[PDB]
Amino acid sequence: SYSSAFAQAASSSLATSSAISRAFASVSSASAASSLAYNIGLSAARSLGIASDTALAGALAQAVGGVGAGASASAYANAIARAAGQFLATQGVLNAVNASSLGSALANALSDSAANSAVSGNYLGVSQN
Repeated sequence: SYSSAFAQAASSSLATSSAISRAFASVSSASAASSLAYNIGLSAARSLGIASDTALAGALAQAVGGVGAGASASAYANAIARAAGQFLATQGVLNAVNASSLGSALANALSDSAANSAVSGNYLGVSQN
C-alpha cells in the first residue's frame, strides 16, 4: 500500500503545518477550497516537474471539492495525498525505496505553496488590526 504510506508521511507534515490548516479554514466555499488546491497544486507540480500540471492540480481540486467546505485539515490533506498518491502511483514515482517519505516531500511542496499564499496578502481573509 504505497498510497497509504505516502498519505501517512504527507498527513504527518500536513497535520504539523498550521499554515495548511489556516489555508483550509480561511476559505468558506468548496470552489475557493478547490481553487486554492489548484493554485498550490500547479506550484507543487511545476517544482516536481510534472508534464500535465493542470491535470494533477485538477485532481487536487476534485479531491478537496470531494469533501467540500467546513471540514478538518486531516480530511482535505488525506484527500490531496490520496489524489496526488494515485497520480504518483500511475507515474511509478511511488516505490518500495521510499514511497512513504515522498509523501513528506509532496507535503513540503504544498507547505511552501500555502506559505506562498501570504505573498498575495488578501486570500488569508485579510485584516488591519
